[PDB]
Amino acid sequence: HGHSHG
Amino acid sequence: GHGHSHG
Amino acid sequence: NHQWYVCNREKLCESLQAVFVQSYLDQGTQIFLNNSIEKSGWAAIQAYHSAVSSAFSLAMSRTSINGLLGRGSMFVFSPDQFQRLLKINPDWKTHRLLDLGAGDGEVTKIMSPHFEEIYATELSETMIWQLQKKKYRVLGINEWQNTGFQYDVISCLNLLDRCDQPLTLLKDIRSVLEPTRGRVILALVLPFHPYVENVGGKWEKPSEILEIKGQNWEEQVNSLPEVFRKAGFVIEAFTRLPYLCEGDMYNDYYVLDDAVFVLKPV
Amino acid sequence: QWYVCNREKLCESLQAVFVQSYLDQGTQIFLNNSIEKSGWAAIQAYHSAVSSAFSLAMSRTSINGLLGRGSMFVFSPDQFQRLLKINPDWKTHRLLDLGAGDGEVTKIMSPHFEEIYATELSETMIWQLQKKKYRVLGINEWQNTGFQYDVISCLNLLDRCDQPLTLLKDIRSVLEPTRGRVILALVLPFHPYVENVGGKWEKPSEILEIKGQNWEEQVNSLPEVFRKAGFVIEAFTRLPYLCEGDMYNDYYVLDDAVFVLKPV
Ligand SMILES: Nc1ncnc2c1ncn2[C@@H]1O[C@H](CSCC[C@H](N)C(=O)O)[C@@H](O)[C@H]1O
Ligand SMILES: Nc1ncnc2c1ncn2[C@@H]1O[C@H](CSCC[C@H](N)C(=O)O)[C@@H](O)[C@H]1O
Repeated sequence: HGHSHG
Repeated sequence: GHGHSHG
Repeated sequence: NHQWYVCNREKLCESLQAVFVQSYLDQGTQIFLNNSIEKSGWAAIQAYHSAVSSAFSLAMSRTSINGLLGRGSMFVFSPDQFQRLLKINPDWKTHRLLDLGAGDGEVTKIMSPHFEEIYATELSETMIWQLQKKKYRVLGINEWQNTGFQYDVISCLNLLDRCDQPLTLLKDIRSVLEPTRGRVILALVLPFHPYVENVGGKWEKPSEILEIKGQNWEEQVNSLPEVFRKAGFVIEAFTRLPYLCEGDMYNDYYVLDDAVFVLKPV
Repeated sequence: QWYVCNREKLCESLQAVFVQSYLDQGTQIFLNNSIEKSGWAAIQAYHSAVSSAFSLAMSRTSINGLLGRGSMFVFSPDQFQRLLKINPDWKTHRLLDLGAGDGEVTKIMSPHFEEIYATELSETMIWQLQKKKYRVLGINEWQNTGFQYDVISCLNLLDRCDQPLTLLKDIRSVLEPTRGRVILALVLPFHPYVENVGGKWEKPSEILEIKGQNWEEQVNSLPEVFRKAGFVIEAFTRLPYLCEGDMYNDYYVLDDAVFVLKPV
C-alpha cells in the first residue's frame, strides 16, 4: 500500500 | 437528488 | 420538447433575429435522452454513484466526483445541430480545435470528428484524466494562449459562468484564434448566474463580471453582442438548445437553458 | 540510525553547519500514533480498498488527501526550533510551504507565523490545506502576490516537480532578503520524477546536479547547487522522512536531508 512519497 | 453536473 | 428550443423572436435584437438558427429535438439529442433514461434505470450503479459522491463530497468538487466516476455526462448539441450551427457539411474538417473547460469531453466528442488535433483545458484533476482517455491534448490554463499557435476553432461551452476571469478568457480567445477563417463556439447558461466552483459544495464569486443584463432568455442574449464586441467578436449564428445531463435514482435527465453562439473575429 | 552520519565524510564547511537530531518525543508520538492507526485493521482495509479502485483515475497523492491517509513527518517542533535556531515562542509574519502535502508537516511550523501559504498540485491536498486555514495559492501565483515570505518551506519537492531549479530561483526572488530563511527537505539518494495519474511518472524538465554514492556525498554536492540560485547553507541535519503505514508495515521511513538556507 506503500509509502506516501513514491 | 443528484445535481445537474454543471450546477 | 418544444420549450427547450423556441424563443420569442419579436423580443430579440433585430440583428440577432437575422442570425438566429432554429434547432429542434433531433435524432442525436434523443440518442442522449434515451441513454440517460437507460442509465437511470441501472439502480445497481445509480446507488454506486450515490455512494461515492456522498462519501467524497467534502473532499472533492462535484465536478471532480463526476469525473472520477465518469458519470453525469452532459449534452449541448448533436453533430447535426453542430453542423447546422457552424454552417458546415458532415464531412467538413479543419486542423485545430480547443475546448476550454471541456469536462469529461462528452460534448467535445460531438465536435472532435471535424478536427485533426484536439486541445482542451480543465481545472478538475479527474476530468483531465477523462480527456486524456479520449487522447485529447490537455493544456494548462495559461499555456494555450502562449504556445504560439492559433486554433481554427475555439469552443468555450458554458465555461464563462463557471470561471474566475470570463472577460479575460474572451480576450485570450481573440488573440489566439485563427483570424482568417477561425470560428468560436460559445455556450452560456441563462439566466446568467456565475460563480467559481470550489471543493465541498462551496464556491466564490468570479474576479470578473460580464455585462449580461437581461430578463428573459431573449433579453439576456440582447446584451451579448456588446460583450462579444468588447472582445472583438460578432455573432455569426446562434440558437437555443437544451443543456442536458445524465440523471440519477430520482430523475432520468437534467435540463438547462443554453444559448449557443457561433462567433467570428471582427 | 536515521539521524547520524560520518561527520568526516562531509565537506569542511558543511561540518560547521551540521546539526545533530535525535529520536525525540514528537517523533515517538508520530510513530506511536502510526502503530495505533495500523492496528485498526478496519481502516486499512477501507483505505487499501478505495485507493485500489480509484488508482487509475487519480494520483497516489490525491487519493491520500482524499482519505486523509498517509500523512508524513519530517521534523518535530523541537527539531524544527533547533535547526532554525529559534525559541519555542518565536514568531514572524508569513510562511510559504510549497508542495505542502496534506499539511500535517506544515502544521508543525504553523505556530510561528501569522499567515501560512501553501501550494499543491493535488486537488484533494488543496482541500486538506484549506481545512487547516492555509491560503492555498497557485503554483505560478505565489511568486506574484506582491509581498515577500519570511520562511519559504520547500520540503521534499525538488525530487517531485517538473522544474525544480526554476523553483529555487523563484524562492530566492520572493524570499524576504534581510532575515528570511528557506527550509528545504530532500530525499537521498536523490531520485527525481514527476508523479502522474495511474501510478505513472515522468522525468523532470530540469536536472539537478546532486550526485553521490551515499548520503554524505549527495549532501556535499548540494552547497554548489544552492549557490546557483543564490543560497548558502546556514544549517542542516539528517532526519527520517517518516510516513504513516499500511496493514503490512506500521510506518514507512525515507532518508531526508533538511537544509536552512539564508539568501546570499
Ligand atoms: N478557469 C478554468 N480553466 C479551465 N477549465 C475550467 C476553468 N474553470 C472551470 N473549468 C471547468 O469547466 C467546466 C465547466 S462545466 C462545462 C463543461 C463542458 N464545457 C460542457 O459544456 O458540458 C467545469 O467542469 C470546470 O472543471
Ligand atoms: N509542480 C508542483 N507544484 C506544487 N507542488 C507540487 C508540484 N509537484 C509536486 N508537488 C507536490 O509535492 C509533494 C511531494 S510529497 C511532499 C509532501 C510534503 N511537502 C512533505 O514534505 O511532507 C506532493 O504532495 C505533490 O503534490
